[PDB]
Amino acid sequence: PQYTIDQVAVDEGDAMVSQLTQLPLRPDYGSIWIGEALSYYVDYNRSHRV
Amino acid sequence: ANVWGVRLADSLSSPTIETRTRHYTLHDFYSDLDASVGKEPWRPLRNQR
Repeated sequence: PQYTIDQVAVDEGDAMVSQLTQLPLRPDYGSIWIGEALSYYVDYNRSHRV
Repeated sequence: ANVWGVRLADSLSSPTIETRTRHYTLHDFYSDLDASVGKEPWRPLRNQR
């Protein structure tokens, strides 16, 4: 989109989108996370700390 | 366990979260009256053999 210089109320926008609502339909979900695992590793060090 | 035939309860589960359902639209009426390949008002059942 490209914005003009005129403006109306956000309540007017709410009223028009309530008029034009096609919200209640089921969407396809998908997957939030693909790929592989992540290398989270630590070894024992003798002289590190205690 | 065995009520009359045995059941394996050991715990019990149930669907907790629930879809609230939508209602009719005539656009959807025409959409599912048009027997598309993706959706159509019937669904076949087949033999297991």
